[PDB]
Amino acid sequence: MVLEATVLVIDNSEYSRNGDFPRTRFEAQIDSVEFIFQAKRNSNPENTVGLISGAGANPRVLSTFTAEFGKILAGLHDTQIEGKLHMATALQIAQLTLKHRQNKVQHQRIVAFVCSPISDSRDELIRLAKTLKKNNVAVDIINFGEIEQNTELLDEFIAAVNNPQEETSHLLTVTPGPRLLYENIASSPIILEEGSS
Amino acid sequence: TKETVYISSIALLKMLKHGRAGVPMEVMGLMLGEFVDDYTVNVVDVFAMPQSGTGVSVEAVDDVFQAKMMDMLKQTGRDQMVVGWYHSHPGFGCWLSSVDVNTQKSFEQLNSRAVAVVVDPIQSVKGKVVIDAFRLIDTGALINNLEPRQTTSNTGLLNKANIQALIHGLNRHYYSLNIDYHKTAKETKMLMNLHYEEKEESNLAATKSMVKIAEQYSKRIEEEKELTEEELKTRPKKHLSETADETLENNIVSVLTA
Amino acid sequence: QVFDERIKFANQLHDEYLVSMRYPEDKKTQQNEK
Amino acid sequence: TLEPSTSITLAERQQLAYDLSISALLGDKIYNFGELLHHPIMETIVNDSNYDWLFQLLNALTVGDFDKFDSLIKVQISKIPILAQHESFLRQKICLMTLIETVFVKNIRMLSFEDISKATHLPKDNVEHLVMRAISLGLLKGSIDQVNELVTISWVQPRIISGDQITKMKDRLVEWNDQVEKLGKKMEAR
Amino acid sequence: SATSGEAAALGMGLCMLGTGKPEAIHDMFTYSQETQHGNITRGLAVGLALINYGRQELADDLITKMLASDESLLRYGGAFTIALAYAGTGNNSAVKRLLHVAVSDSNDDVRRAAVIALGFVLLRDYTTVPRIVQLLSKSHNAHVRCGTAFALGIACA
Amino acid sequence: HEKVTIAPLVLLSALDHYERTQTKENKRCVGVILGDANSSTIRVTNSFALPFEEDEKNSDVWFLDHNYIENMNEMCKKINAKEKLIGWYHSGPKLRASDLKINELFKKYTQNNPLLLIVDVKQQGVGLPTDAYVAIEQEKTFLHLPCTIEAEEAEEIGVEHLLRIRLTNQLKSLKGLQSKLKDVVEYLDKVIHTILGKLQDVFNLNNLQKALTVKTNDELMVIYISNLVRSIIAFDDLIENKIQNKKIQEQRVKD
Repeated sequence: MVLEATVLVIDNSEYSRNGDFPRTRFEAQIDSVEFIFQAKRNSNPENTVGLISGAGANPRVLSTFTAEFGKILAGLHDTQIEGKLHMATALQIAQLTLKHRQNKVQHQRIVAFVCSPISDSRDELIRLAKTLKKNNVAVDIINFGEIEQNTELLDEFIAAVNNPQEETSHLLTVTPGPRLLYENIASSPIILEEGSS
Repeated sequence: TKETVYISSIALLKMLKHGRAGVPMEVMGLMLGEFVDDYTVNVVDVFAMPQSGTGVSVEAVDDVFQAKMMDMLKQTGRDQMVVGWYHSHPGFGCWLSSVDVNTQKSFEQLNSRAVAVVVDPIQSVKGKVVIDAFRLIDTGALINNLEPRQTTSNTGLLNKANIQALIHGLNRHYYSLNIDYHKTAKETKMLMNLHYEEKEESNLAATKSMVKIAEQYSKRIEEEKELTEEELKTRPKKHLSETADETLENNIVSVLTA
Repeated sequence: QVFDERIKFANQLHDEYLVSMRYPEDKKTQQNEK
Repeated sequence: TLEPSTSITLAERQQLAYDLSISALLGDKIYNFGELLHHPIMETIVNDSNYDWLFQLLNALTVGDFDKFDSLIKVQISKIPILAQHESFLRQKICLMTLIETVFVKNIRMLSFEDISKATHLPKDNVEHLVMRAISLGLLKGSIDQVNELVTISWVQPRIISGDQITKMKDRLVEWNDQVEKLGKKMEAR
Repeated sequence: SATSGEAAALGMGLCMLGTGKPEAIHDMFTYSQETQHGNITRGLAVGLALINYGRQELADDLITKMLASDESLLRYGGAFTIALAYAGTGNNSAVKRLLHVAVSDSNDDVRRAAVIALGFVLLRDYTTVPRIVQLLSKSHNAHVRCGTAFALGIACA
Repeated sequence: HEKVTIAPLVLLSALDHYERTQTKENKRCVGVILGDANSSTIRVTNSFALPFEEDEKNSDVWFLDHNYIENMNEMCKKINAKEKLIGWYHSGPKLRASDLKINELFKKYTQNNPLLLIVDVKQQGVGLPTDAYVAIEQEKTFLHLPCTIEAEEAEEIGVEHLLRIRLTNQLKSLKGLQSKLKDVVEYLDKVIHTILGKLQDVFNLNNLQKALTVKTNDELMVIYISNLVRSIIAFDDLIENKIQNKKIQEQRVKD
């Protein structure tokens, strides 16, 4: 629709290598970033997508906002393949990342793919949701594969940041059916209701 | 008329190091800063243009590389626009050639406040930096012909030949200016760090001198013996005084070790 | 201790050398010369 | 490296502690009992079944009773010839370093033969034999004078197990801080 | 706006002549350091000298604060403050302060401001004015030789 | 060991990034340095400034933009091809716990041992506040090297334009003593290892200097002997000037 800044937060933890996708799901997110990159770059004439890995590699940044997909796809193979996922310190990295974008009129949005549930307490997400809500930061949560063995631990994070779909607080639940990876987030209201595909 | 152009202390060492590194090719770089009316030109930070073998021509300015670097400087705390550029002229004085003026005319339509600075990193090694600025015409105080540049004092025209020929008559493409530098109380002590790390280094000269302390004073006394016989055959003092002055300072430092 | 008093005699004569140096030449500038 | 990770269970620590007791008593390299107090070796094991001999090491070296060394290791161990040569090498370092800190006042670390002959209970021939061996290993820079019956010893050993001299050296630094401050103010006026 | 600001700085000084307003001293001095305009900053330094006229030792509070700053324009007006306050009958400590400012400081405009201020403190006797001027007229830094030239034109005229 | 030499262009640049950025609320300004670390004397000919934000209450949250790393590389290679990234500097003397995490960010870009530079913007110390540490294998320890100033006509000349023995050393010795006094007092409050190991070696290596005093005065009087003949020669300079001035007086009277 309009200009926006998209930040993709992947999961490098130990449960990200599971078989939710054929071969290794750790290599599946390579196509997830490519699907969002081709969808957002073709929608607007100027758009950039960032990449932040906060699981097991410490809150580092593989690639920041850029218009080239060469270094983004290459950094996913040599990164840390196993670790512990922490969503409390990972979302704070993308908050300071949005100030480095191209245009200041772009909408602030954070897209995070959560594979396994975090072991940290949910009390930190309460104060974290109120921080992103005051700055009007869109939160996109994709929870898949962790619903079978555990309940969603980010529901309390969404309840505090809860806002109508026209602003922030976008929560998604992917059905564990025999469906392709790029088709799971395609039917979800992510790239839908935009200017062009 | 004379105009005071303020330049930050950080911009001097950057423009000096850039032009001094390469001796030939007459390098170039941009600048950043603000202005106070038309009578004051402030320079805060400077920019470094990429190198080219054309010697500051119309093709040596890359608008693609210029636009990408200024976007990163705004996030580093630089809110100031481009106040002009500086051009090095090794071996010569401060003057503008036919190519430098024609290149300067290309930026008049973009920013009329641009200032072309002529820096000489070669001949500036005497302790007084030789540098001069040349500002374009943004008018607003001028229109056709008027009298800008209040606060007329300090140095004179200088330059070389053609620039000082026409000042008030044609002010458009060239006129003389002056250079001034602004400092603060904190920036003064930043360069004062030249003089317990230095305490240990001070004893290193006296450490190796303890082995030669017999041979160090022997070579000085025997040297004074030959200088003494020089004054006997006169019927000199400068060679004897300079030799003795070096021996007096060496004896006081040795006492400081005790 | 003896070597200290010897150098004091040197700096004393240097200051005494400054006592009368320019004094006899002070009247040369005020008096009109050729 | 065993404590942080890689099988931190006590199964491998019981077999390792048995080797740490043999290497500490026989090994003359690093102190004697000094390293045993740094790592929780005896704290993770029991005090009996031939693990008590580590406690007798500190009491035999500090006191020096001959009956302690004979009962410190029985025949099931001491039959190894390595201990026969190192029997006198264990008490040579502790008895020597104890006399160094005792004689030290200000500038004098010097020792005599009678002071060492009382601690080690050996004649003057064995004094220069055992001390020189520890000096050649780099533990001491000093030497021994056989003629005048004087032993000069420099400062090499870092002398671990601190806390006695921390309060003493704190006032010594104040003395250095005062002398420099007093002489520093005199150089400003004159 | 520095276009009309140059006149406002010199205008308020003539109103503060003599005793003047005590609150006007701290307001014009603090605003001068926060002003980025060149003509306004140099104008307020001259205005501060016009505030204290004939104060003599009563102006030592403003004289100390102006000479303590490292700015170039603030040290320029500090020499004129001593000239107007000590004008007519002067003090032996007023000339001593003007001599140290024109030596240690490397600013050519501040050095010439201290040597020209000597004519106002010597207005009591015009005979001894050239005695000091002849010593300062042979020095280097021709900017100083200009300020010493008017020292005979301020007093002996 | 090695040595660290930094031109005043880099020292003044790191000190001017605090006021321009307007950093407040007790934060830090991180920037990158360029030079050649391959030789025994590290020379830093260039420096830059990068945006850095880290939480004070949480040391596990840090962010650094890598675009400035790739942008300055493409910018320098088009100007100075002899400059590469040798490390980075900080805004303050006090070391934080994030020095090990920042060292992992530049280990891929730097082709040599990353150089840790420490610059004090407050300048509350004596002499040169700038410190230079080298991170080596300990996990990791920081070895400090002496920092100097580069002598060249491309830097120090501009310093002379802007600006224009033992007494200072004794004041520097007091700074090192006060650091050890506060370290012992604060250690006792936290209780009732590397410092205590090197502390006892200082006392045993100025009560010990009194043993060589008998041999110290051997070379002390030689200074006075050298000063005795030094003062005598000084008379030949002053007396000759008196004879020269005496001849000038005879020339003015006869004229």
